[PDB]
Amino acid sequence: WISPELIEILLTILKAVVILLVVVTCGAFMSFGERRLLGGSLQLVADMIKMFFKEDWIPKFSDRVIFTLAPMIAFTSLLLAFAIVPVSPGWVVADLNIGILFFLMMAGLAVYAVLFAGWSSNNKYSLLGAMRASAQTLSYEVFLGLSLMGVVAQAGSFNMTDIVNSQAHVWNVIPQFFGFITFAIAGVAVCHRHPFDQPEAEQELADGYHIEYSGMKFGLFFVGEYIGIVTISALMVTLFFGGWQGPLLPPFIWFALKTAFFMMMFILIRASLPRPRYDQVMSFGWKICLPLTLINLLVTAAVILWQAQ
Amino acid sequence: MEFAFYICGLIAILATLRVITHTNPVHALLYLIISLLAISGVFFSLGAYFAGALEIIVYAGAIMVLFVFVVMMLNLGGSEIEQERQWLKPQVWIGPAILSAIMLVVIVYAILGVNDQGIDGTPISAKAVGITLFGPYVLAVELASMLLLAGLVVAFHVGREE
Amino acid sequence: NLRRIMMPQTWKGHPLRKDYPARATEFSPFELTKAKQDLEMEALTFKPEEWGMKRGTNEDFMFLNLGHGAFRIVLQLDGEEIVDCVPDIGYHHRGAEKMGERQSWHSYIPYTDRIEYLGGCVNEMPYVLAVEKLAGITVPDR
Amino acid sequence: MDYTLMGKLNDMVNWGRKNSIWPYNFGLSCCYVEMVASPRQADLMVVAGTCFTKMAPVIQRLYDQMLEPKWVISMGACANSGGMYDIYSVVQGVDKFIPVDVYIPGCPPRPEAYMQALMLLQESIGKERRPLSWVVGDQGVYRANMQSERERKRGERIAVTNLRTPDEI
Amino acid sequence: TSTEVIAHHWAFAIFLIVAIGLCCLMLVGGWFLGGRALSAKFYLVAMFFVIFDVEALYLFAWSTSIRESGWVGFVEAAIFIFVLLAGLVYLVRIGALDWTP
Ligand SMILES: CCCCCCCCCCCCCCCCCC(=O)OC[C@H](COP(=O)(O)OCCN)OC(=O)CCCCCCCCCCCCCCCCC
Ligand SMILES: CCCCCCCCCCCCCCCCCC(=O)OC[C@H](COP(=O)(O)OCCN)OC(=O)CCCCCCCCCCCCCCCCC
Ligand SMILES: CCCCCCCCCCCCCCCCCCCC
Ligand SMILES: CCCCCCCCCCCCCCCCCCCC
Ligand code: SF4
Repeated sequence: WISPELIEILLTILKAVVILLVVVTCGAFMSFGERRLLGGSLQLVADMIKMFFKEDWIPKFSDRVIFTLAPMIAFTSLLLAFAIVPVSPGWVVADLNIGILFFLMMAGLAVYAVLFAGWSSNNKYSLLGAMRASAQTLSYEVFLGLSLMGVVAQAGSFNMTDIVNSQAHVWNVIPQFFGFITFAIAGVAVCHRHPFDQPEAEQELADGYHIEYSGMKFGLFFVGEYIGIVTISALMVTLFFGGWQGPLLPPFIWFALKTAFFMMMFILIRASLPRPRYDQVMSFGWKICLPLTLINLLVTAAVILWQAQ
Repeated sequence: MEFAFYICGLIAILATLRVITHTNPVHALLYLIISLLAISGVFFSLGAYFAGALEIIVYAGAIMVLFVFVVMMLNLGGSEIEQERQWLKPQVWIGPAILSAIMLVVIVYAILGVNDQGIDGTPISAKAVGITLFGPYVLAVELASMLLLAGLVVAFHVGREE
Repeated sequence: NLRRIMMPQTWKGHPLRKDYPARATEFSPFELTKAKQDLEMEALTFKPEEWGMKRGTNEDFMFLNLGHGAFRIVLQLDGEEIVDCVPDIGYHHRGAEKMGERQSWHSYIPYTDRIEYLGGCVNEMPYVLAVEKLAGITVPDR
Repeated sequence: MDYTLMGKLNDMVNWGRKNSIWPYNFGLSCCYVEMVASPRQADLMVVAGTCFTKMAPVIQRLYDQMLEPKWVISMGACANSGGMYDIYSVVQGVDKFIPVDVYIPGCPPRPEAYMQALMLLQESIGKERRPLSWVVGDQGVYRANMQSERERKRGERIAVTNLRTPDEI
Repeated sequence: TSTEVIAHHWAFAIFLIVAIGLCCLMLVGGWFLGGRALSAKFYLVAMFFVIFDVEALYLFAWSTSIRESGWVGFVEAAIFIFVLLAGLVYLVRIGALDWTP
């Protein structure tokens, strides 16, 4: 039962399992780091044990399937969106032809977490807060793809390995700078993170949709959000900062350093930058970021076609 | 790539069958999302990678979101139709079921007897679809932009509150 | 709208009357469950006539309850605009004046403290100044 | 020790509940502003202030919203017994209607008294017996009958002889 | 039919299966363990999202083959983007995208 093809198959399977486990544990450690900065592994073990052994109480007047289904979406959507990220040569889960399209599919499915949580939580204020949160994330998902499309236009493909190999000389943060800032804004807004933290806080008619979620469902929401930051940072690295490419260090060391830097940058962005109003946020999205992405794609295409002799 | 097609097609058929015979709107939309995921799996099994990507991105990820938005906004809590449940009464559904079954047998009889060497499953990339889209189908792109513009104007004129 | 502002509306007697017993009565679990039941469908059985409000549901006015201390205020909103509001108080009533009749002039001083608890000696000052007026005391300069 | 109504993992669960406690602080009165999560997620309720009769139902409702296991700390003389407010509008103690695990005297207590409450509750959870799952084992809780803190600290307290005279800062 | 391709397909399948199973098993363990005791602007925003997402998919298809489409494809996409931006400016100016009027 020994064959090198099978050895390659189980080796790639082990690589994918290791990537998955590192992503979940790294999101949990991000939860610890945000809780501490604003042993520790033993504290997270204690917290996880408490979520295990606390009773899980679904409300009597709530739909059980939707209520249970929303935390699975909030976890699995971006945790499966990580699967296209190449962390090292020979260390990618899937070398998809669609790639960044698969990230867009996972974000489009990810909006159902907030929608389903707000509907199943039988409360009018929670429902209105969920409508506000879903309107916000749709208002920023409307330009997430085009801010990505500048980079896709430069690389000429949707494959992440091809994007990284196209960043071999110059990293994409220099030409696709406006794509970079719009992608950072939209990736923060998709994960419902600061300054897009609580759209329900602008009105006493609205409450959080994480309310009435207790135990492992609340833990799933928390760890899914932190995993979302992890994969948004990793996609930002692979799309705009050369991925694993660096001068002297091993490639995974460079990728991990850039991902950790962007994770801590999102931490200080939460800690420092204040919260705008709801109408200000939606107006900023629809009126600034989408035209900026469209003009960025047009200018990128003109530059590409000009420099083709 | 054949197993994936057959299981995804069976899942899609079962999902829409549970869509049309369900009473809760959010449950029906959930089964509709499951059907769209299965149909995108069918697309990926055939090599239409761009089609499956757009099926999850747009159909299961934008239009179904609009449906869920409308459902949670109108707040359907059993407005005299859930408590009535007329579509599961045999005298209501038996007629259209036989009519649709007759149409299905006629269409399926037309499908069979056609020459068929099989779908190869070779991937048709988003590259080639983009080349065709902005090559021989330029006017389709511009007039589809005008079509979506018309839908935007109509839906704004009707659906705003005032 | 002449209704009760310290005690709940289902309260019997007027506590600052001299024949009202000052000290706390026996605790009843059944009255606690009754008051919890009254809190359960307070919003469902909300009549905006028992608060002095008007035009209750134009089909655009929304009635809400809200939550320096915790207190409720019922809000009438046209969209996001406040049309009327009635702050519901008395959730922090401690019977301080009735206690003033149950303590000596000396032993009432801690109760003066606990009114306006961010103030302390500021709240002591008017009470001891008034008692010194009653006693005919002129305090020295120190 | 006495209790009132395969072993290592029970201690691990008790430890996980011990060093991971999420409080829900109830405002009520002056004890809160001295001592300064949804009730579904919180597992410790800290009641710090007077139990007015108009908002004893609020306290009981937000206690019933919490989930098992749930512990209660009562801060201050008001929450302990009614304190100095034995008057018509005040419930004489939190423990008249919800069970209390730790009592903290003071009017108000210090913040370090709250921290000592947290320690006392921490060993209180640390040597208690709670069921592992809803289908396996005895479905009963067993709180430990701890030695009283005034019985334990009696010798050192009685041994005190001299204190600083009150004419200094 | 390369062994790298089938190995990556198996790795992707195991990734998805183990991830969904990890989430489901974690919720199963959370459930089993432990003892017991509106405005129309939301529609408008979602509808604008759907319309602009379909026009986004058009630009998605354009972006991956810009070099193969040449300058004529650039001109066509420029007309598309100008029409899209005119519709966006129209929605902004008529107050459709103004959340607080
Ligand atoms: C409660 C459970 C609900 C359902 C959960 C999901 C159900 C399915 C789980 C099992 C999946 C088994 C494995 C599927 C096949 C994986 C490999 C694959 O798709 O390969 C095909 C293709 C390869 O493309 P490429 O490598 O570029 O080209 C090779 C040239 N022939 O690659 C592709 O075509 C890749 C594109 C398809 C990727 C699909 C990924 C799963 C999508 C479902 C996400 C669910 C999110 C959470 C729930 C949402 C709301 C319900
Ligand atoms: C098992 C019994 C049922 C259990 C419950 C349901 C679970 C989900 C079952 C359906 C989805 C998985 C089907 C099995 C796929 C296994 C992978 C496979 O067949 O890959 C082949 C092919 C790879 O691509 P290709 O390069 O063309 O391959 C030839 C070699 N070069 O692959 C392809 O070309 C594309 C592969 C399919 C597309 C990706 C997966 C789509 C998943 C859709 C999920 C829909 C919702 C499911 C909800 C379940 C609960 C009700
Ligand atoms: C936040 C970072 C998330 C990373 C997820 C994937 C982790 C995979 C770990 C792979 C380690 C080995 C990489 C190949 C060898 C080159 C580097 C050697 C020194 C580490
Ligand atoms: C290959 C180099 C070409 C250089 C010249 C490019 C410009 C000339 C050709 C322009 C063609 C434009 C076609 C636009 C069609 C728009 C249809 C709109 C319908 C509503
Ligand atoms: S015990 Fe004293 S400090 Fe605490 S709430 Fe009562 S009066 Fe205020």
